Amino acid sequence: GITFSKNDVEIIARETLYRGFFSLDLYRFRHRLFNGGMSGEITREIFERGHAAVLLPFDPVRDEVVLVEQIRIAAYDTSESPWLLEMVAGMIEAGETVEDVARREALEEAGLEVGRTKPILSYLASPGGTSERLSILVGEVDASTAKGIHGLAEENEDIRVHVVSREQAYQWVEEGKIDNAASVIALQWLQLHYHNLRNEWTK
Amino acid sequence: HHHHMSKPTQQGITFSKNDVEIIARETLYRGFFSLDLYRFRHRLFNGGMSGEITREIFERGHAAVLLPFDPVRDEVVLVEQIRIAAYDTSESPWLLEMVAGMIEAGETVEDVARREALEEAGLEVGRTKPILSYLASPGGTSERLSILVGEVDASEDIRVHVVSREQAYQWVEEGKIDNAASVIALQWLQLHYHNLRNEWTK
Ligand code: NA
Ligand code: NA
Repeated sequence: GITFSKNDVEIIARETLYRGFFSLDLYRFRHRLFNGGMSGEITREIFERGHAAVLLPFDPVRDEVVLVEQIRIAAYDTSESPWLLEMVAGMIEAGETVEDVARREALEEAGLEVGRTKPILSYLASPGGTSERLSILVGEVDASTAKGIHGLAEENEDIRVHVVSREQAYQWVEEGKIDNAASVIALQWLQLHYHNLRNEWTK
Repeated sequence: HHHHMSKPTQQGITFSKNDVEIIARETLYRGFFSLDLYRFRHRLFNGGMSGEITREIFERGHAAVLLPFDPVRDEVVLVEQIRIAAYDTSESPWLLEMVAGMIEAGETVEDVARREALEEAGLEVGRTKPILSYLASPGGTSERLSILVGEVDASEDIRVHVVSREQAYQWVEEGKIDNAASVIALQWLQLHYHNLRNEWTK
């Protein structure tokens, strides 16, 4: 596997390029080379938006998944529609745990009370240009309690809940109808683990 | 009829591009990549339209990604290099990744994927098949990455690794491979490798 550590990097500076809702910084740095010595000075524009907790709501009794739908305008230029089917998710504030945030966002974004959880994976969304990390859990839910329109009018959020079979959700990944990283990763994980997960949660 | 709506089995998204009006896009920053402000209004689930909304969107183009798989040997090729943006949330910013590159003006996913396999990993690719195409993080960036699996014989400052498929997937499970493109590609491979090995060794 890997070889080097943070001691093998010199971050010379992080220079603010843009500050608004999100931020962009120019990282200026040097790093050790595989064949020895230090690199020249490298610069990269890095999009900074904090980090997220993500929850796949799975009903192991019914073999159903709860998805949320809302507009993500950034999807527009490359997608059939900017309304996407997604996992519940939210930012992790200072000092918070993934599990606390995941449970809260499930309740706030989709009205869901989560029972047990298990970790899926924690991933870097696109580390060539953004620092964002997202940590995914699967959360036990009763999919008869998933309903209604959600979102804070204070943040111009408008969210619909969809309850589908696991099989349908995964088929939608295969077909490209679900095609955002968090949901693809979560639903592929679920396809690899659902048998044992249902056993664990219906014992 | 609106009072006898009877499409029970129909599931999926609710609205189309005709249900949103993009009023303007204003560039907030443009260096190499850019940040645009999209100003728009959109239909609401309970009826009507929102007022004008603005969102900041990180614009960095789109990528082609290639999972290099040797179906004869059941091996995967990984490329290792520093990704400084990983620094704040990772023990090391050197990541194990799939080959990938930007799709430039007028280019196709397959051409870019094959080119990057040669330039980034020194690999000549045989057959390719699509894996999946995904939005990296659509709440803040437009970036789409389109993954192919490419048939290889496994025999920037980059180190090329050749590992068993089993080892690569174990590294996903353990968190040693933890970037979206590689996680998605290797999960896909775990779900499809029996069929892919049969298809490519026939
Ligand atoms: Na949320
Ligand atoms: Na590349």
